Amino acid sequence: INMMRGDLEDNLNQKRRNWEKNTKEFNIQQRNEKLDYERSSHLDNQAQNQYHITYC
Amino acid sequence: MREIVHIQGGQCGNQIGAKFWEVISDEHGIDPTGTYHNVYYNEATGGRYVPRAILMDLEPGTMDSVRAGPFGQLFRPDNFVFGQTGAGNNWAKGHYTEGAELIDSVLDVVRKEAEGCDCLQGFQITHSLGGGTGSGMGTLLISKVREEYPDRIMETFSVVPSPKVSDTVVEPYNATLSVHQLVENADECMVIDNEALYDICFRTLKLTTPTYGDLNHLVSAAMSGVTCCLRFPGQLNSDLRKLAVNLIPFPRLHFFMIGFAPLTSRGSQQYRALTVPELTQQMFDAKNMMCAADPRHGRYLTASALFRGRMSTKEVDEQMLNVQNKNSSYFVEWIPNNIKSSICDIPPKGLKMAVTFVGNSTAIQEMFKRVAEQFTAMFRRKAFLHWYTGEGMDEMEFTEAESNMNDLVSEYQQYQDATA
Amino acid sequence: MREIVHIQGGQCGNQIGAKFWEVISDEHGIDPTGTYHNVYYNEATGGRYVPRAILMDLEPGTMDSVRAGPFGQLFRPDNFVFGQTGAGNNWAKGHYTEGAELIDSVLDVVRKEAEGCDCLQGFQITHSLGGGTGSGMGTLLISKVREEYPDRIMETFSVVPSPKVSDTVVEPYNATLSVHQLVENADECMVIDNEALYDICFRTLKLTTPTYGDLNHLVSAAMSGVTCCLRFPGQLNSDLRKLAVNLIPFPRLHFFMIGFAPLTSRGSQQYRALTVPELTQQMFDAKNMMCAADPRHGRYLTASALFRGRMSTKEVDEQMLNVQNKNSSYFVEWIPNNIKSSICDIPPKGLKMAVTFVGNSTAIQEMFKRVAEQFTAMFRRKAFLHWYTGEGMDEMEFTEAESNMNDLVSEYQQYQDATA
Amino acid sequence: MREVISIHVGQGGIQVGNACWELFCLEHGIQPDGQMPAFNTFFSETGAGKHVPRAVFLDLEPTVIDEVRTGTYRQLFHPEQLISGKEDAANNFARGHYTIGKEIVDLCLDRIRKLADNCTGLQGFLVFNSVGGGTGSGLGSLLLERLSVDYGKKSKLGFTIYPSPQVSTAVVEPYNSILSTHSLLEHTDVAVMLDNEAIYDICRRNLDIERPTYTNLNRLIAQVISSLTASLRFDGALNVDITEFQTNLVPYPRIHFMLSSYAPIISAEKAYHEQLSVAEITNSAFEPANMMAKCDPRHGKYMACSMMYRGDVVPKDVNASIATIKTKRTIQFVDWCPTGFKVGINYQPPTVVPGGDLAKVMRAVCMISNSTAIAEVFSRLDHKFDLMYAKRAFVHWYVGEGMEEGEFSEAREDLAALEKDYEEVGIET
Amino acid sequence: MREVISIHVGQGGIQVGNACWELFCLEHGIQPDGQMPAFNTFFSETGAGKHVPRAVFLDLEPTVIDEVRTGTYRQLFHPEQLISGKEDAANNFARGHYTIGKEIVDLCLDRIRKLADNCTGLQGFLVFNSVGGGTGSGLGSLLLERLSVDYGKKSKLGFTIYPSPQVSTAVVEPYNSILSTHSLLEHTDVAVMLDNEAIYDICRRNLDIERPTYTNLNRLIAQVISSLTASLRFDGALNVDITEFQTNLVPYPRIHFMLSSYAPIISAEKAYHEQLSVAEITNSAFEPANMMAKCDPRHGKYMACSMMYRGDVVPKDVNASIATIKTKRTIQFVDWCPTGFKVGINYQPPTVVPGGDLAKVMRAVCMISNSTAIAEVFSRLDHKFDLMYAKRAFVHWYVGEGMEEGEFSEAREDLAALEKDYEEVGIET
Ligand SMILES: Nc1nc2c(ncn2[C@@H]2O[C@H](COP(=O)(O)OP(=O)(O)OP(=O)(O)O)[C@@H](O)[C@H]2O)c(=O)[nH]1
Ligand SMILES: Nc1nc2c(ncn2[C@@H]2O[C@H](COP(=O)(O)OP(=O)(O)OP(=O)(O)O)[C@@H](O)[C@H]2O)c(=O)[nH]1
Ligand SMILES: Nc1nc2c(ncn2[C@@H]2O[C@H](COP(=O)(O)OP(=O)(O)O)[C@@H](O)[C@H]2O)c(=O)[nH]1
Ligand SMILES: Nc1nc2c(ncn2[C@@H]2O[C@H](COP(=O)(O)OP(=O)(O)O)[C@@H](O)[C@H]2O)c(=O)[nH]1
Ligand SMILES: [Mg+2]
Ligand SMILES: [Mg+2]
Repeated sequence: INMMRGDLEDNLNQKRRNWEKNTKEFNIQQRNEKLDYERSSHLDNQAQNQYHITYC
Repeated sequence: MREIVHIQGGQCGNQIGAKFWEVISDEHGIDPTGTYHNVYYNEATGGRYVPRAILMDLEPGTMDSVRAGPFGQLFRPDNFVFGQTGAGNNWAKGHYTEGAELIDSVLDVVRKEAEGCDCLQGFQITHSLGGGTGSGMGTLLISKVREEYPDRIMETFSVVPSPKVSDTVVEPYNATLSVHQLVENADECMVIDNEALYDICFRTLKLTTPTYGDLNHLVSAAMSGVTCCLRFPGQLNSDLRKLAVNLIPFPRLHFFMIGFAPLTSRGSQQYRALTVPELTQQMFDAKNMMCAADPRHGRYLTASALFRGRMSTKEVDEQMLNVQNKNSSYFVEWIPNNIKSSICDIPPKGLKMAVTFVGNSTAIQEMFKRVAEQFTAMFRRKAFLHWYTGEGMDEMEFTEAESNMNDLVSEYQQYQDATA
Repeated sequence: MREIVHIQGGQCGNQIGAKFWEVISDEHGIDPTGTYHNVYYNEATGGRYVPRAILMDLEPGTMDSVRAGPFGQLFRPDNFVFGQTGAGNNWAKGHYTEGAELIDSVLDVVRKEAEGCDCLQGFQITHSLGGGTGSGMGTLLISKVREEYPDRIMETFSVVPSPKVSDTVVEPYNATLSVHQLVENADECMVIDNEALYDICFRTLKLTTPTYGDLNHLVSAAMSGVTCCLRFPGQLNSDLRKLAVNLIPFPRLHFFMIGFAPLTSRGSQQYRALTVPELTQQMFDAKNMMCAADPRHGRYLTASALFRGRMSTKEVDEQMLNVQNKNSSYFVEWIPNNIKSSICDIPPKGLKMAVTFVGNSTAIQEMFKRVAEQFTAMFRRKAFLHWYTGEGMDEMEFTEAESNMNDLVSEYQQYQDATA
Repeated sequence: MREVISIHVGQGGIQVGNACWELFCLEHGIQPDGQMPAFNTFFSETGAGKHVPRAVFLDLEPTVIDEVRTGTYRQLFHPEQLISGKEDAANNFARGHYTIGKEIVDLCLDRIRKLADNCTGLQGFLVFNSVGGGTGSGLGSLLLERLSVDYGKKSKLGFTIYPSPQVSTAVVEPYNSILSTHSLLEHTDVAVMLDNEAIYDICRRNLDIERPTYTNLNRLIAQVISSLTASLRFDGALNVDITEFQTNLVPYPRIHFMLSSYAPIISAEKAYHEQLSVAEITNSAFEPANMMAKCDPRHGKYMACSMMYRGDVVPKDVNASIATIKTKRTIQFVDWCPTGFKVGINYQPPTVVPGGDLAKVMRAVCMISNSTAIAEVFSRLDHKFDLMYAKRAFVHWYVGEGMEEGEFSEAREDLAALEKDYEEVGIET
Repeated sequence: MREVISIHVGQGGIQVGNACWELFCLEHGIQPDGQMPAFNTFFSETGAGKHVPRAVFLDLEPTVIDEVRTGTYRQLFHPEQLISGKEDAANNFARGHYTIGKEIVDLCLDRIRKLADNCTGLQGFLVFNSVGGGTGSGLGSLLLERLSVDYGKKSKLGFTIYPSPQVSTAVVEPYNSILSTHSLLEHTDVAVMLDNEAIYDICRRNLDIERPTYTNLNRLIAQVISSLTASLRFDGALNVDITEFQTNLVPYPRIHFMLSSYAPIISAEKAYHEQLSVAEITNSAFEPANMMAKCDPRHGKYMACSMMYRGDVVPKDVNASIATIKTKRTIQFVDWCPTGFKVGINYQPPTVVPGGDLAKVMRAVCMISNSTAIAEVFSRLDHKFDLMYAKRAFVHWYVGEGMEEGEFSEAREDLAALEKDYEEVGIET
C-alpha cells in the first residue's frame, strides 16, 4: 500500500507539471500574438498616415 | 437495533456528510449502486441499501455539489429538504424568518425516519458553527427534536471557527448564538477546527495539495472510528451512551476533542512499526488532535480510547497505565483513573491497528475564551448588529448568550485548579 | 537493553556520525538498504533497522549531504530536526538566540526516543567546540537533557581545536564557553584533535594524501571500540559505566585521551606480527594517540584498555603490570595499579586483535593552558566581542567561565604532585 | 435554481455590459447567435435551441442601444429589453429624474416585473451606472428607489464608475454625482466604486499597453464581475451566495461603499518569468497601487475584506498567506472587527477573452474591501461641490427641470453628515 | 532553501554583475535562453523549466541597462528587475542621494521586498557599486540605509571598486568617495575593498596580456565572487556559509575594510609548464604582488585571513603550507590574534568562461584578509580631500542639490576617527 500511494502521488505531481507547461505554451503564444498585433497596427498606422497626407 | 439518523446541514455539514457516507460505504463493502458486495442503512426492494440520512439546506446548489459526486446516488431523493430561496450566512435568517418557517418539513422527515425504526438510540448531526443556514437550522432542529424525543440522545460533530485567521467576518456572533443553544439542549458535542487539520495534513502526512476532500475524509474517518465499537463484535464493546456516561461529570462539560491514529507519511511509514506503544505515543500528542487547543495548557477530565483490529488487551491496559502514571500532571486527580478504554474487533480497510481518541479536556475552554473576546469587542460598538436585528431578533438574548458562555468557561476554570 | 541515543550536531558531528553509523553497519553486517545481511538500532517493519540517532544543525547543508551520500536511507526523517537560518560560528547565536527556538522540538524528539527505550544506560555526543552550531546547540542540548535525566551518564566525543593552525579565528571563545559548560554537566569530554590524526596518517599508515574520510574512519573505529565489550560476549565484560567508574576519581577530573591499536600500512601488514606485546608497544607510545598532549610530559591518573580478540589473558595482565612498574615515573604513584583492563571475544572486521586505550591523564593541562592563553590574548583587547554581546550576553560569563577553566587545571597539576 | 438580474443604465453601464456579456457568452460556450454550437444563473432557454440573457438595457440617447442592436450581438438579446427614449440626459440629474424618466420608469418596471416573474431562484440585482453622467445617475437612482419600494428584501449591488480624482471627463460632474450618492445611500446594499483613473494606470504599467481604451477597461471589469459570480455559476470547495456580501461587509446600515481589486492582471511576458503562487498573488492583491478604485489604503484602516479565489488553489497556502498578511503592521483593522477576513474558493480557473490583453493563469483572486480610507474620496469630491455651490453655478439647468433647488443643499449637507460616520468608526473604542 | 540577494547599483557594479551572472549561468550549466537542459542560492525555477535570477539592477542612466536589455541576456532576467532612470548621476553624490534618489529607491525597496518574500532562508546581501561614481555612491548609500532600517539581522557584504591612488578616471572621486564611505561605515558589515589598478599589473604579470580591458577585470571579480559563494552553492569538506565571514573577520564593529586576493591566476602559455602545488599556490596567494587592493601588506599587520580552497585539496599539506606561511618573517599578525587563519574547503574546481584569459586548473584559493596596511589608502585618499576643501572646489555643485555645505567636514572628520582606530589596533600591549 505504501508503494501504491507513492506511485499515485508521483503521477499527480507529473500531471501538475504537465499542466504548468501547457500554460507556459499558452503564455508564449499570447506574447507572440501581441507582437504580431503591434507590428501590424504600426504598418496600418503608416498606411493611414500616407492616405491622409497624400490627400491633396 | 440501536439505529442512527444522521442529519446534516449547511456547506460543511453536507461536504463532511458526503465523505462520511463514502467512508461508511467503503467499510461495509458497498459500491455506489447501493448493493452489498441496520445501524446506518436501510434495506430496500431488490437488496438495495439506502442511507438513513436527511440532508437539509436553504440553497439548492450544495445538493448538486453532493449528489453529482461519487457515492452520491445512495441518498433517497425523498429527503433532500432544499429550500429554493437562499441562506445568506446569517443566524436570525436561518433560525427565525427564512430558515425557520421551513423546519416543519424537516420535522416531518425526521419523524417519518424515526417512527419507522424499532429502538432508536441517538441523533448524530454534522454541521458548521458560524455558517448561517448550518448553525441556525442545526440549533433550531436541536431544540425541536430534543424537546420532542428526550428518551434518545444527541450528538453533534461541529466545526469551530478557524482560530488564527477567520473564514467569515461574522463568525463570533453566530458561534456564540449556537453555543447558547447547545449547552441547554444537547447531550454530546465534539468540536473540530479547520486549522489543526492543516497542520496535521502538512506535518503528519507531508501532503502538498490538501484538498477539503481529504480533510473531510480525515474527520469522517474519526467519526466512523468513534462508533465502530458498536456495529461490530468486540472483546469490550462501547456505544454512544457508555461514552456519554463515562465522560461528562456534569451536564454541561460535554465539549470533547477528537484524535485519530495512526496517520503517517511515506517515509515515516516506511520507518515505523505498528505496535500499540507507538499508537499511544502518537495519540496523546498535541499536534495530533482535531481541535486547535494544545491540551498541554490544561488537563483531561477524561479521555476514552476506542481501539480497533485485534490486540492483546494487556498491552492496551499497560499503555494506558503507563501514559497515565507518567504524565501524572496532565491528568486531573479527583477522578481516579480518568482514562477509559474500549476494544472492538475490526481493523480499518487496509491496516492492522486503529485508535480513536475522544477526550473531554479542560483545555479547550481557552478557545471559548478567545471567542468571548471577539464577540465582546464586536458588541460595544454594535457592529453588524442591525442585520440580525432586521429579523426580529431581540438583542437581550445575545446578552444572556454571552453570559451563558461565561459560565461555561468559568466552569472549566473552576476544575483544572481543583485539588483533593 | 542498555541502549544508547546517538546525538549528532554541527558539521563535524554530522560527518563523524555518518562515518560512525557506517562502521557500525559494517560490524553488525548491515547493508545500506536497512535490512540484515537493539543496543544501537531499533527494529521496524520488515526486519528494517533504523538507527537510534538524531541529527541537528541550524543549516540544512550537511544534513542534505549525509542524506545524499552512502547510508543516507537509514536515519529516519523524523529525526532530521533542522532549522534554516544558520548559526554561523557564533556560540551565542547558537546557544541563546536560536537555541530557545529549536531546542523545544529537539527535546521533544529526544524524549520520544528515550521513552521508547526500556533501560537506557547513557548518552553519547559528537560535536566540535569552535563552530557555533556544534558547540552551542550540542552543549545546550546536554544541559537540558542532563537536567532531565540525572542518573544516566554522558559521553562527548568532542573535537577540540588544533594547536598550531586553527580552523576558525574566534575558536578560543566558543572553546572556552563549551568547556566551561561541559565541565559541569557531562561525565566524559573525550577530546580529539586533527593534527595528531595527520601525524598518525603520515607516520603509521603511510597514506600521504590524508583526506577527511580516513580521519573520520579512524575516529569512528575508536568510537566503536569504546563500547564493543558490551554488545558482544566477553571473557571479562565492561560497559559505558565500568569505564566511567574505573576512570574518574573526582567528577571534575573527567577529560580523557584516546588511542587505537593496531595501525599498519599495506606493506607493513604482511610482516608485523599481531600479539599483545606489540599491541602494547603501540598503545603506550606518544606519537600513537589522538591528543595534543605528550603523554610522556605528564602522568596517568588512570588508564583503561579494552581489548578485542580471542587471545590469552595472563599475558594481557602481565604486560599491563610490566608497563606500569617499569615507567613508574611516567605514572602517578599514590594510586595502586592505575591501569584497568577489559577483554571482549570478537575482533573487528579485518583484523584479529584490537585495543581501544582510553586514559584519564594530566597532560591535557597543556591543551587547556594553550586555550586559556589564547583566550587572554584575544579578550584583554575586547576583540570580537561585539557579537557575543549583541546576542544577549555580558562579558561576565566569559571571565567567570575562564575562571572556572583555571580551577580545572589548578586541580590537575596539584594531583600530579601529591605523594603518599 | 439560483440566478441574478443585471441592469445596465446610462452610457458606461451599457458598455461594461457589452463586454461582460461577451465574456459570459464566451465562457459558457454560448455563441454570439445565442445558440450553443451553468447558464441558468445568467441565461435562459427559450424552450429549445437558443439562449437569451437576463438583462435590461436602458438609455436615452439612441446611439449605444442602436450600436448594439446592429453590432455583433444583434440576434442575442430579446428586443424588448433594449429601452431607448428620444431626447438626451445632458449630464444634468433632473433631466433623467423628473422629466424624461417620469414615464419611462413605468415601462422599465413592468419589464423588470415580467423578468422576475420568470426567475426561479433570483438572488439579487447587479446594476451598472456611471453616476458622472445624466441618465445613469438620475434614471439609475429613480430605478433603484422604485425597486426598493417594489420588491424590498432582494439584495441590490452596484458597480458605479465614479468621477476620477484628477482627470476630467465632464464639468458638471460633482452635482449629478452627489445627487446620485444621496439617492443611493440606503436603497443599495453594496456600492463598488470603480474609477477609470486607477485602471488606466494599471493598463499603462502592468498590462504594458501604453495607449489603452475603454475596450480594455471594460474587458477587465467583465473579468472582475465573472470572477465574483463564479461562486454561484460553477462549482467550488467553498462557495458564497451574493447575499454573503450583504451581511459580511455592511457593518453599519448607512456605510457600504467599498472598493474592488483583482490579481494577477499581468501581461504574457511579465507573468512568464514568474512562479506566481498564492503567497505572491495575495501579497500583491493587498497592494494599494493596483486597486480598481483610487485611494491610499496605507493611510486608512480596513474594516472587512472578502477574497474569492478561483483556479487550482491549495487551501493550506491560502490560510498561511492570510495569516502572514494579517501579521503586517502597515495593514491594520479597526477595534470592532478582529476577524477581518472572508474567503471563498471556486474550482474554475479564469477564462481568457480570445483577443484580450490579459494573460492566462491558473490561480486568481478577487478582493472586495470595505475600508475607511475611501472616505476621503467623498470629501475630495464634496470639496469640488462647494467650489461650485459657492456661487450657484449651473443651477438653472437643474431648477428648470422641476428639481427643487434646496435638494442640492440637503444632499451636500447630508452627504457631509455621512462623514460623521466614517471619521467616527475610524476611532477605536 | 538558503540563498543570497544580488544588487548591482552604479555603472561598474552593473558591468561586473553582468560578468558575474554570465559566470553563474555557466557554472551550474544554465543557458542564456533561461531553459536549462544547486541554483537555489541564486536562481529560482519558474514552475516549468525557465529560471529567474534573484537580482535587481539600479542605474539612473539607461545606456548600460538598455544594453543588457538588448544584449545576449535579454531573455534571462525578469523584465521588471531591470530598473532604469532617465538622467546621469554626473558624479556629484547629492544627485543620486537627495534629488532623484528619492524617486527610484522606493521602487527598489518594493522590488526587493517582493523578491525576498518568495524566499525562505535568505542569509545576506551582495551589493556591487563603484564608489567613485555618482549613483554607485548616492543611490547605493540610500539603498543601504533603507535595507538597514528595514531588515536588520541579515548580513550585508558589498564589493566596492575603490579608486586607485594613481590611476584616475574622474576628477571628483575624493568627494563622492568620502561621502559614500561615511555612509557605508555603519551599514554594510563587511566591505571588501577591490581596487582597479593592481588588477592591471596582475593581468600584465600573470596573464601576460599587455593591453587589458574592463571586461577582463569584471571576469576576474566574477571568479572571486563565485569562489566565495561556492560553499553555500555546492558541497565540500568544510562548508562555510556567508554568515561565517562577518563572524570571523570583524574584530571591531567599525574596522571591517578588507582586501582580497585570488589564485591561481595564469594563462595557458605556462599553465602546463608550472606545477601549481598547494604549497606554491598558497605562497603565491600571499605575495604582495597580487593583492587586488593597491597596498603592500608588509606595511601593516594582518588581523584576520579567510582562505577558501576549492577543487582537489589535501588538508595535510594545506596545514603544512599554512604553518610555513605563519613562520614567514615577511608577514605577521597583531599580537592579540593568535588564531589568525580561518579555512574552508569545497568539492568543486573552478569553471572557465569561453574567452576568459584565465586557464582551467583543478585547485583554487580565494583569500580575503582584514589587515592594517589598507589604512594608508584612506590617508592618501583623504590627502586629496584637503587640497579640494582648502579652496571649496566643486562645492557649489553639491550645495545646489540640497546637501548642506559643511556636511563634508563631518564626513571628513569621521574618516579621521576611522584612521584613529586603524592605529589603536596595530599597537601591542
Ligand atoms: N468603465 C467605462 N466608463 C465609461 C465608458 N464610457 C463612458 N464612461 C464614463 O461615463 C461617464 C460619461 O457620462 P455618460 O454616461 O455618457 O452620461 P449619461 O448619463 O449617459 O447621459 P447621456 O449621454 O445624455 O445619455 C464618464 O465618466 C466616462 O468616464 C466605458 O465605455 N467604460
Ligand atoms: N571593476 C570595474 N570598474 C568599472 C567598470 N566600469 C566602470 N568602472 C568604474 O566606474 C567608475 C566611474 O563612475 P561611474 O560608476 O561610471 O558613475 P555612476 O555612479 O555609475 O553614474 P554615471 O555618472 O551616470 O556613470 C570608475 O571608477 C570605473 O573604474 C568595469 O567594467 N569593471
Ligand atoms: N474541513 C472542511 N470545512 C468546511 C467545508 N465547507 C465549509 N467548511 C466551513 O464552513 C465555514 C463557513 O460556514 P458555512 O457553513 O460554510 O456557511 P453556510 O453553509 O452558507 O451557512 C467555514 O468556516 C468553513 O471552514 C468543507 O468542505 N471541509
Ligand atoms: N576530525 C574532523 N573535524 C571536522 C570536520 N569537519 C569540521 N570539523 C571541525 O568542525 C568545526 C566547525 O564546527 P561547526 O559548528 O560544525 O561549523 P558551522 O556549522 O559552520 O558552525 C571546525 O572547527 C572544524 O575543524 C571533519 O570532517 N573531521
Ligand atoms: Mg451619457
Ligand atoms: Mg553610472
